[PDB]
Amino acid sequence: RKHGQIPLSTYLRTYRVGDIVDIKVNGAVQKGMPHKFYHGKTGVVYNVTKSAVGVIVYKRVKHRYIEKRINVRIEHVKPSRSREDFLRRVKENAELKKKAKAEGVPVQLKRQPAMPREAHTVSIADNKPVTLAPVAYETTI
Amino acid sequence: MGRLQEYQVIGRHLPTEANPNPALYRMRIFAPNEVVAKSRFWYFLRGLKKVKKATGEIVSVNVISEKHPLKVKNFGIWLRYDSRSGTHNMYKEYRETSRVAAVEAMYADMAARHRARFRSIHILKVVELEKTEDVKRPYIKQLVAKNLSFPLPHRVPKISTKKIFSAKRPSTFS
Amino acid sequence: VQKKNPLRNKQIMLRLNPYASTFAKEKLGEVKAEEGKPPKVPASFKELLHEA
Amino acid sequence: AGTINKPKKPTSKRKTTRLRAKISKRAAEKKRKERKLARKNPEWRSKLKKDPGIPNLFPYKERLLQQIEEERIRRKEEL
Amino acid sequence: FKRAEKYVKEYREQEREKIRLARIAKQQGSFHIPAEAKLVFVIRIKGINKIPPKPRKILQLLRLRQINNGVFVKVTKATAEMIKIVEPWVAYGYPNLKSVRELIYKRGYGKVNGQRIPLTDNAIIEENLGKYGIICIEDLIHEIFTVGPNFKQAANFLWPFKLSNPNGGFRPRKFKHFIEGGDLGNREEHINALIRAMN
RNA sequence: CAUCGGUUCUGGCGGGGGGAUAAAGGCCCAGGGAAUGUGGCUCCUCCGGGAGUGUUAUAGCCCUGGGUGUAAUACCCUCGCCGGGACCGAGGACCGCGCUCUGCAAGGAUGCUGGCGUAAUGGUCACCAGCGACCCGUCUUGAAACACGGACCAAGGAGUCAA
Repeated sequence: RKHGQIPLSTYLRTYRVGDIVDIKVNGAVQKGMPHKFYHGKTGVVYNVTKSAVGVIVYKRVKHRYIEKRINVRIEHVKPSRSREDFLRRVKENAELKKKAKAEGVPVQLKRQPAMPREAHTVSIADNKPVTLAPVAYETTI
Repeated sequence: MGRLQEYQVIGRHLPTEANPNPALYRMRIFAPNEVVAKSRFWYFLRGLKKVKKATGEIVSVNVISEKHPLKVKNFGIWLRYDSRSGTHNMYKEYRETSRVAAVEAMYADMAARHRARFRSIHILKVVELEKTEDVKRPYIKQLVAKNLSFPLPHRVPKISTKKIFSAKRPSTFS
Repeated sequence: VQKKNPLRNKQIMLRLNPYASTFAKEKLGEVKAEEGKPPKVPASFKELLHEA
Repeated sequence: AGTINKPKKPTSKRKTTRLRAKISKRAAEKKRKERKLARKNPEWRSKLKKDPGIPNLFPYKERLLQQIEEERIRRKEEL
Repeated sequence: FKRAEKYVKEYREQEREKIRLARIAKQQGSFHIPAEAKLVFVIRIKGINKIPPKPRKILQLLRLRQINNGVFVKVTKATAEMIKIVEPWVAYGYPNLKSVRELIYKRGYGKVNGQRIPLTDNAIIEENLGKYGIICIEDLIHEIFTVGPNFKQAANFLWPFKLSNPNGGFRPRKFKHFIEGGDLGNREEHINALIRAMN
């Protein structure tokens, strides 16, 4: 963040209740800051006002968590892409499942982690292997 | 370092969109088994190039058998080893019948003479001395001598350890 | 009342796997490979094998 | 020294448990102090390591120099 | 009977297919990289004393709560990281068909209502895994070996194997990596000799 | 003792597969090469042997390619078969899964035989032998040590009752 003028698209983001947003405190504007802690934290919008939003964070105290409701201005909040990977996945999976049910053939419905690679053939034509010593001979020179 | 075998290990970096055909790297590694051979391959390849096991693959592992194990040969081994001072070169030679036997004898000899373990010895080159004048160390220059005939004085006879008592004093002349 | 090893008791083996008798009779553990003259190894493979 | 005819008091090699524990603790503290002095050391350390080189007693050092020759020539021609 | 005949034929065809592909690649002047192993057999070889909480939790999630307990694990990054963390306590590798069938024949126990019931009949497997198509001991071995769609259900139905100590013993220094001269870590296809000694 | 079941130790035999379809190696074929130079020739000699010469001769060796050859063997993996030994016999009509289906090695040991019928087995006590084994409480502190109590025995002896 450079010194000077705040970019104006901060004011053009539309905020609704239930949205997942993070708190990035802008040092330029002093009004509407949260505490020092609750900076860089992500929470749920529960109340939207004319120029600020209410965010639900869960602080930890001793051996338990306490719900906290904070009123932070739109200048210090930013939309969070934490559930972007969920919304894109649910739309893609919904339309793919509809298409698969229409076609008849079932498809993979769950994301799969990194499976081991299958067998394949590597040709040595024009890619003949070079022999390496434990130390490079140019380095020994 | 055990019953050693020599392995051709060819590996490469994983193919990406930028490099569809990465270069193949081949090494000759003396290891007891294929797991140790591939581990030493990844160690030496991490020492030279930007390839590690998580970003590369082992293309081939092949046992390199000796062409003539029944022919007595002289081998020159050029190696580097780690001491408390640092890295040092040694060139040594061994009169054996195979490269793996020469390397095993080298490992035993370096352990005996300089207390260097498998972790601190790098095998840089193993060559066959095709001619007699390539022999430089006196202990094999004395073995390649013309008409090498010697006796075996003071040979203790091989007596079974379970036979505790003998009735005559053994002779050491056979 | 007693667990019996199928690898020692043949009756339990034939109870769990009816194909064990057919396997032993047809000698499916001693199947010979397919016949045919094997082509020799290319010389380039041996050159790469014995390349110093 | 008249050691054979009149030996002196023998030096015991049998270790004391207290002594071994103290020596182990002192060794651990020396390792820690050496780590601290290595982290705070201002003496210069070269990133590159000096190459030990090729021994003169190696009989095919000529031949090694040759494939180094056409290797660097082929690299320069390809580059 | 017909299913077991099909499975034996399938095993023979897969082995001959791998050998044939390797030979054809070698003859055309290339290298056939075999497929990475999809199945490992993990044996806990260290005790339950003085263990950090994260490896302890991973060893409980792998159902390795006793020394000389073995489980079948499908290879994926998610389990591979876990096995990497618990490497100082376990030895793992790639089992073969003989190892799998001998393990499930001799030390095959299923979990029925939270109870360890020996696999002395195909009927028990038929009630507890017939909804996935596994109705016999040969089909259970096939699913475990080939890592089918119901590998999770088969492996969870199988109780953790309680192996004996190896015949012939371990290496002289056991709690050390197999590459270094010990027994911990991935020994790859050398797990079969350990399974013969322990089972 | 025989026939079995469970667990386990150990020995041998018959096969199958893989790799450079092991690598070698033997017997042939076609080339090339050298010395720790064979025969021959020459020169010295104590004539016992050395020195020089050159590529097989009156020995041989190495390197390359081909045939036998899909040779054998080593190593690894695997399918079975046959012995030798130890420990154990839980349950007590049938039911079940099965198979080689008149029956069975199939949801746990029976059949035959011998000596004795009593201190023979077994048990208790005393002693010897092998191995193991610091004196109990309390207190301290994180603990030990120190410190405190203990000559022995019998009886008495310390969280009770009311609100």
